[PDB]
Amino acid sequence: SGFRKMAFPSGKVEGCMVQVTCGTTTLNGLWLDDVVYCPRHVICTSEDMLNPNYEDLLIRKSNHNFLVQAGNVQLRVIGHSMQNCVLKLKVDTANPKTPKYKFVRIQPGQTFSVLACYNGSPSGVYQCAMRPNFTIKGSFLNGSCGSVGFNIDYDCVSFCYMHHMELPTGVHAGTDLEGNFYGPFVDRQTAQAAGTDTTITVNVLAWLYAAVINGDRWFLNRFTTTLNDFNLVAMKYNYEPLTQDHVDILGPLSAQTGIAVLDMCASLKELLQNGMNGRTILGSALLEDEFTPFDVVRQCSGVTF
Amino acid sequence: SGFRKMAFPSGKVEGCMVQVTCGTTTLNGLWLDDVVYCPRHVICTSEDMLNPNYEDLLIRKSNHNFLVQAGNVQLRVIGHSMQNCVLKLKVDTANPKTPKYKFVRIQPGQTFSVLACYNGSPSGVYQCAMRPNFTIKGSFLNGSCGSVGFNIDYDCVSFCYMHHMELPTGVHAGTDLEGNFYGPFVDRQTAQAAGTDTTITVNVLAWLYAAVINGDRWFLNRFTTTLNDFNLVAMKYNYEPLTQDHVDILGPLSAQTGIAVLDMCASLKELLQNGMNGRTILGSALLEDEFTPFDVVRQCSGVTF
Ligand SMILES: *[C@H](CC(=O)OCC)[C@H](C[C@@H]1CCNC1=O)NC(=O)[C@H](CC#C)n1cccc(NC(=O)c2cc(C)on2)c1=O
Ligand SMILES: *[C@H](CC(=O)OCC)[C@H](C[C@@H]1CCNC1=O)NC(=O)[C@H](CC#C)n1cccc(NC(=O)c2cc(C)on2)c1=O
Repeated sequence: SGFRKMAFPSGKVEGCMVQVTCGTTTLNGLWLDDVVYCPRHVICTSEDMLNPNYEDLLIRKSNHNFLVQAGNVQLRVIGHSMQNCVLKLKVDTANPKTPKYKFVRIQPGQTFSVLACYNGSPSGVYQCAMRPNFTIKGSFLNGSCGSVGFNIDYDCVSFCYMHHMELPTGVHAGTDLEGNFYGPFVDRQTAQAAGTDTTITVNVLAWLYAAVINGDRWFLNRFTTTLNDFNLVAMKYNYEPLTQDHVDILGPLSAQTGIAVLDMCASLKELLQNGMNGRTILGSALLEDEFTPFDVVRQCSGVTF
Repeated sequence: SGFRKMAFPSGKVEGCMVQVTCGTTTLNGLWLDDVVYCPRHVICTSEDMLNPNYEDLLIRKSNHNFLVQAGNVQLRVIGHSMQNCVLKLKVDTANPKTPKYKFVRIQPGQTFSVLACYNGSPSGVYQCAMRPNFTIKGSFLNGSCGSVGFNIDYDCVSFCYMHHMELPTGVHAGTDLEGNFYGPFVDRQTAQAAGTDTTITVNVLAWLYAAVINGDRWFLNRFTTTLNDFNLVAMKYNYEPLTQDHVDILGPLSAQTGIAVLDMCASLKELLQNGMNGRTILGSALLEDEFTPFDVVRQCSGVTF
């Protein structure tokens, strides 16, 4: 038992990480079949970053301007293309270590594992949520760009995130693997505000279920409440509204602990209005919102890859 | 920038995980060269667990009593041996995916990555400290045993932990890969005491350095203190004593932030005696002790594998 912030095994993704160089600029690429995916700002100097014309900069580039290294091996680029904010470099060799993969666009509150990379070499793996405002609280130094976020489904890697930049407060912004930013962000060095972030309510309830499952029960109360009553309180504390969809998603956990979703909502209400008053839940002194209901079941029932 | 609990890339360890079955009992094995390492309690029924004689139970077993699956493939056991609390099954095949590895025994406060496994299949990867009392706060269900903890050194996997059991309060106990328990624990189903745990002081100071590096500086003071002065306060809060060795280890971070170790010790003193007054440090509401000074530099300077 016990509850940890757990990332998926990075193996399948490690064998897709390559180094992409264009003049000065070197960052990380994702090699799937005979295609290498990287942020398009690989073609920029740090001067260009104030206001780049990516169309113009790319027109000036040819295949041999793009160096791709997969460990010690060099990959012959035989074509290049720009899809939104990612670059697609066609290469002579299909990746022998290509896993079964999809590209998916995750929704706010959904979580994924980041494999942080520098020079196409895996550095470390951690777990993230897409925040309500479409930022992520990641760990990224310079060179990290092209590092990707993913979920695993037995054998199938679903790629949801490629990292492009840091914002004010050093939160992070990036794209799906089709190169569309999450949120209103642009791959340009300007003033960009993320705007107010909210707590992922369905995730906090999942986490309280994880607590109860692990013997952390001090916060359970006699009260129940209406979905309506609860939301009126949640709005006040910058919690995202709880929907019938969220209640239906929390059902199996409801059923495994024998605590009605609206019973737990009543518990959460107390904690928001009264505070945790010095005490802890699964050793955290604040309410944790980066475990989905699927994360809690995966971990608490132990699904394997 | 930003600071996360980061595990090492699990790839090299995923290709060493196999499934070991002995009658009823199925748990995880580590396949390195032509040897599979697992907890010796694989040979126990839940009756034997109250008070096993492992010598006698093993005498009763032959090679064909041991089923080893590496994915879909079956491995012929051609010898079996007991080293303390691990079982060494000799097999016909050397592991083609064996990485460069050492076996090391870590010290209290040292951290490592756990690859949690069920039926020899990687489930998830997270970061742990060996607590002062030689427990770990992991996440382990039934079937998890034989899951291992490791650090990576560029290309070399150092294995330090194999998981054997849960204790009271659902903390976890295990062995090095030579089969010697960390702490006073035995592989037997009895009531076992971990005894008092202490906060890993050198790790909390490393973490405060990580904070300052990431713009979290509200807790800085002008004060300094003696090692002796500081320890007289630390003892009171069940913090491990800070040694000159700890001060010397914190030097590079000292140098990167330009804050003398004993200046930061004076900051920590304030936080213990005054509390955090409801504010946060790297988004934590308590003081974090599971980042080593090496962890903080790895992440904050971005070292690669
Ligand atoms: C990409 C790193 C890389 O490999 O690309 C160049 C080799 C980085 C990732 C950053 C670096 C620090 N932490 C991260 O998460 N992204 C950028 O550097 C982007 C590139 C683009 C497009 N970029 C460029 C220029 C400026 C900024 N950021 C800011 O202007 C800014 C403002 C505030 C406040 O904080 N940052 C940027 O992200
Ligand atoms: C090994 C799992 C495995 O793969 O082996 C079975 C095929 C488990 C790991 C445990 C299960 C729950 N969480 C874990 O970390 N280890 C055991 O089950 C060990 C076996 C040995 C040796 N074991 C056996 C019997 C009892 C206990 N538990 C306790 O002593 C205990 C007391 C209190 C309170 O909490 N736990 C045990 O770990």
